[PDB]
Amino acid sequence: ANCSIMIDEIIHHLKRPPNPLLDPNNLNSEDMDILMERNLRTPNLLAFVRAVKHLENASAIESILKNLLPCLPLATAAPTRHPIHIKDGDWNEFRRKLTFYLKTLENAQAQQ
Repeated sequence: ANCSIMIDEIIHHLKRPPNPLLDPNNLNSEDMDILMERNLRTPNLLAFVRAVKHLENASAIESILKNLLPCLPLATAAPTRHPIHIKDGDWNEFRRKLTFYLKTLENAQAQQ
């Protein structure tokens, strides 16, 4: 299989900013700690498969992330705080959240 390629490969489809708007599609400093917590990465995937349904033009991505849930490590196989929170479905929300997400995942998935 190639679960690792399914991660850095979506970063390719995660780089198309249209224009700056005033939409709520965005994460805060606390949400960043979520997508970064290796153990809290999969639960963000739960919010990535739900929001990607309302994310127009991201259905094929819902296929990747959903298949990526079991491809994540489990340092202390258990959650601690609430996971991420996407928006109505704007690529701007999944832009900062998902970019930093899939990236920190494959980064701590191997590391040397």
